[PDB]
Amino acid sequence: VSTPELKKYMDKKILLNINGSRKVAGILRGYDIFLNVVLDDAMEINNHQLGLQTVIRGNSIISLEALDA
Amino acid sequence: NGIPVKLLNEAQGHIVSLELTTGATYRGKLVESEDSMNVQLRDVIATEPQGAVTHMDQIFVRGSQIKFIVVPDLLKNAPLF
Amino acid sequence: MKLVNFLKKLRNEQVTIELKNGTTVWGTLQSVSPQMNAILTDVKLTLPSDNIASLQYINIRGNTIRQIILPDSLNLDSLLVD
Amino acid sequence: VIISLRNNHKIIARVKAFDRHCNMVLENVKELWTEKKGKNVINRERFISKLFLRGDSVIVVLKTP
Amino acid sequence: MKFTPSIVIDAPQYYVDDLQLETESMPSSLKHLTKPTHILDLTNNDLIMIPDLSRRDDIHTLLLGRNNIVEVDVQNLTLSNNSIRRFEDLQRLRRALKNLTLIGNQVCHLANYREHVLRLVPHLETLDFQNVTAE
Amino acid sequence: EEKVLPLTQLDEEESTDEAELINLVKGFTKGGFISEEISEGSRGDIWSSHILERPQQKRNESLATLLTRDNITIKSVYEKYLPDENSGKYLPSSELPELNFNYLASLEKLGQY
Amino acid sequence: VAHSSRLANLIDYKLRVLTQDGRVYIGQLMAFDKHMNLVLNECIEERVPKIKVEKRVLGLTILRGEQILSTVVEDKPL
Amino acid sequence: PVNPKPFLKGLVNHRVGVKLKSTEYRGTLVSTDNYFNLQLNEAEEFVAGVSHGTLGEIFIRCNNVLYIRE
Amino acid sequence: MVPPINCIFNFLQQQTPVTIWLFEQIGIRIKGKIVGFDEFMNVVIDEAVEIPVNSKGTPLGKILLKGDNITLITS
Amino acid sequence: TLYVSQLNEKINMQRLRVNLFLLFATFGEVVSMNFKKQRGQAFITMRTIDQASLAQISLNGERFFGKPLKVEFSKSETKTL
RNA sequence: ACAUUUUUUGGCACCGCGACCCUCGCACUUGUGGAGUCG
Repeated sequence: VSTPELKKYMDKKILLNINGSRKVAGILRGYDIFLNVVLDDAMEINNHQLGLQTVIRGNSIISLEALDA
Repeated sequence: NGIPVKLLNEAQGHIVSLELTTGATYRGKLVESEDSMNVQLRDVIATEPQGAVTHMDQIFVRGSQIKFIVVPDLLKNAPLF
Repeated sequence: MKLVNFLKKLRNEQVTIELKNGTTVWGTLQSVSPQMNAILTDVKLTLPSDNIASLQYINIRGNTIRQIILPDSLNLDSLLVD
Repeated sequence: VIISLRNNHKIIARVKAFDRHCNMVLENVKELWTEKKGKNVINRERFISKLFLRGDSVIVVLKTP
Repeated sequence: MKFTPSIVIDAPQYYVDDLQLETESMPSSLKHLTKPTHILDLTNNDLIMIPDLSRRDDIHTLLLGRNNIVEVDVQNLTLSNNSIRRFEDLQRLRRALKNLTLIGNQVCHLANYREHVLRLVPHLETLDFQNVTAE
Repeated sequence: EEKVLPLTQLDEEESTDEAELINLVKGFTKGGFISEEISEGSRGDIWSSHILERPQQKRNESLATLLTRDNITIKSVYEKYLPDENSGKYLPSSELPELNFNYLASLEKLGQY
Repeated sequence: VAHSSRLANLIDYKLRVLTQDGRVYIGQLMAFDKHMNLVLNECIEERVPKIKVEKRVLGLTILRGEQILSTVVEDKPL
Repeated sequence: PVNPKPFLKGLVNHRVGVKLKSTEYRGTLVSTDNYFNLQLNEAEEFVAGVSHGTLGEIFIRCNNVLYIRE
Repeated sequence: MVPPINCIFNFLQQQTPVTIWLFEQIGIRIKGKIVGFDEFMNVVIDEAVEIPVNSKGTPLGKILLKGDNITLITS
Repeated sequence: TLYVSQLNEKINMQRLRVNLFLLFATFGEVVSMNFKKQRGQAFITMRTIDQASLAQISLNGERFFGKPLKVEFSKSETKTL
C-alpha cells in the first residue's frame, strides 16, 4: 500500500544486489509500490556495461545498497 | 494490523540485527520500516554466509528476502503490547 | 466450491501429512485455518529412511503441506455439500 | 488421470474435488517416483486410498483415454 | 518435599544469563518439564544420587551445587560441593560432556584425581575451570 | 499418573513393565482399555492378564478375545460378585456361546418366563 | 503441554520453531500475525551443520512467516 | 498495439510450446485465462529438445511456465 | 521520477534492442524487441533470441516471456 | 554486583561467561566484553546481596583458567538491579 | 471472501586448534591483542 521511501536514494548510484548471487550498479531514476527500479545504466559485477538505461523487477531485488552516501 | 510490524517500526532508531534468505546477517541503526518489512539501516556491518565481514553505509532490504530480525531487548518492556 | 470449507469440516481426524520437504507427519487434526495452516495433536514426525520423532502439539503452516493423507473411512460426497 | 508434480511425483489417481488453486481431493491414488542415492536405479510406487493434494505442487495434469 | 509434578509447575522458569528451570532428596518426576529446558538448577538441595531422569533431549546444563551427591547413575555438569569420595564413583561419566566441575568433593584430594578424570572421561575439555591440556 | 503420562509421551515387554508400573485405579483400567483398543491378538490377552494383576467389562474383553479359558473368565466373573444384571449378562454370554455353560447359568437363573 | 484449539490461545508459551533453511528458533511467542510472523521474547537460533547442535542466543526477535515451517511447544509459561 | 492477452487469445486452436521452471513442450492450444494457465491437445514432451513422450490432452499450471512460442 | 510502467511504454513506442535476464537462472538470457504491455511485468516480445551467458548465439522465434521470471530490461 | 579482573583474556567470550555462570552459581542465582578497555574483566550480578558477599570472600584469588582472579564490589549499581 | 512481484499457490529437487607474547583496564556488547603455524 505505502510507497517505498527511496527519495533519499533518488539520483544516486546504487548497488542493486539481485537474485541468484548477482549484482547491478547505476544511478537511481525511479521506482513504484512493488519496488521495481528504473536506473540509468551500469555494469554487472571483471566488469561489463550493458544498456543505456535499465529496469529491474521488484521480486528480483535482494538489496539496493547505496554506493554514494 | 500486524504487531510484529508495529514492533519493527518502534525499533526505528535502535540497532537491529537482520538476516536474509541468503543468510547474510546485518547489524545497524534501523532508519525506516514499512508494513511490508522494507527495512533501511545505517552504519551497517554485513557478514557473508561463509564467514567474512564487510562494513557498509546505508543498506536497504526488502522484507520478502528478509528471514528474521533481532530487535534490542529494551523494547520488550513497553508500550506496544 | 471451496476446498477450504471441506478441510474445516474434517475435524478430529488421525491423519498423515506430507510436506514440500517430504516429511511424513502422523497426527490428529484438531483444527485447520482458512489458509490451510494445520493444527495437529498426538503428532509423530518421520522422514522419507531414518528414525522417528514424536511430539504432542504441532502447528504446521499451509504453504508447506503438499498432501494431507486422509483417513481410511470417509464419505466424500456428503462432505462436499454446502 | 495422471498428474505431474514439482517434486518428481507422477500421481495417477481418481479426482473427487476441484477449486481455483487446483487443489484436489483424490481417491484410488497411485503415486510414482524413485528413491535413489546415486548411482542407483529403482522405480517405486505406492497405493493410497484417500489423499488431499496442494496446487503449487501441480505442474501438468493429463488424461489418458 | 518430594520433587513432584506440582512442584515443577510453580517453579520459576526463565531465560538465563538458555531456558532454565529453578529448583529435594531424590530426583524424580522430570517428565512434567516436558523436555522444555536447556538448563536445570538443582543447587542447594539434598539429592544423594544423580539418577532418575526421564529421556530429556533438550537438557544441556545441570547445576548441582551444594547437594549430597555420593553416586552417579549433557554438555555441562557442575557438581561443586558434594560427596563423591572414590575415583571409581566418577566412572559413570565416561558414558556421557565437555564442561565438568567436581570441586569441593573429597575425591579431589585423591592421588592422581585430575589425570584419572582426563583418561576416563576424555570428552571433557574444561575440568574444574582449567583447560584439559595435551601434556 | 503424570509420570505415566510423560512416559506415555516417551512411548515391548519392558515397556509393558514400565506401563503396568505406571498404572486412580480407574485411570489404569482406562489404560488397559486403551491397550485392548490399540491392539484391536495374544498380546492383548497378556494385557488382560496384567489387568488381572491390577469386571463384567473385562469379561466382555474376554469375549473379544474369543474355550476353557473363557470358562475361566466366567469363573473370574463369579469371583467378581456373589450374584445383579451383570451376572445375567454373564449368563447371556454363557448362553450365546459348551451346553453345560448355558445350562449352569440357566440353573443359577432358576435359583413362568 | 495443554490441548489448545489455536495458536493465539497459547500466547507466551516457550516455542520450538522450524524454518525452511533448517534452523530452529526457540523462544516465547509474544505476538502472532495474519501471516504467521512471530515475535519471540528470548529467542535462540539452533542450527545443525552437516554433526551436532550449533547454538546462538539472539534476544527479542521478529520472525517472518514465509520462512516459518512449523511451530512446536517447548515448555509451559513463566 | 499488440498486448499479450489478445495475442494469447488469438493463438487459441494453434500450435504452441512451453518451457518450465526445465522441460520443453509442444501442442495445440485449447484455451487460456487471465492467470495464464494452459490447456493443450497433442502434447509432446521435449526433454531439452527431445520428444520423450506424446501425452495428448493436458493442462499446464501457470506458475511453472517460462515462455510461450510457435 | 520515471515509473517502470512509463519506461515500458516508452520502450514499446521505440522498438529497440531489449536484453532480458531470467529470475533464478544465470546461464540464459533473452534478446529482442518489446511488442506488448501488461498490468504485471509480463510482455510479448517478437523476434526474440536466447543467449547462453559468458561464464555464442542460438535460434529462437517470437515469444511472450512471463512477468514472474523477468529480471532486467534495457531500451 | 561483583567486579572481577585479572582474568585470562584468551578464553572466548561465550565460554568465559558460561564458566563464570557455573562457578558463581554455587552462591546464589546469578557483563563481559573483549574490548581493549574491558578485556580480562567481568561484572557478575546476583539476585541476593548475601550471595555477592559470600562469593567475594570465598573466591578471592581462585585460580580460573590459570590465573588467580581478583574480586571487588562494583563501583555502581547494575542497570538490571 | 478467495491464487498473477513483499508473506499462505513457493525456484522446488537431483572464526577455530598448537605455540609465543601484549594489555591490569569499573561495564551493559555485531566482533575484538599482536607475529607466526594449522585447519
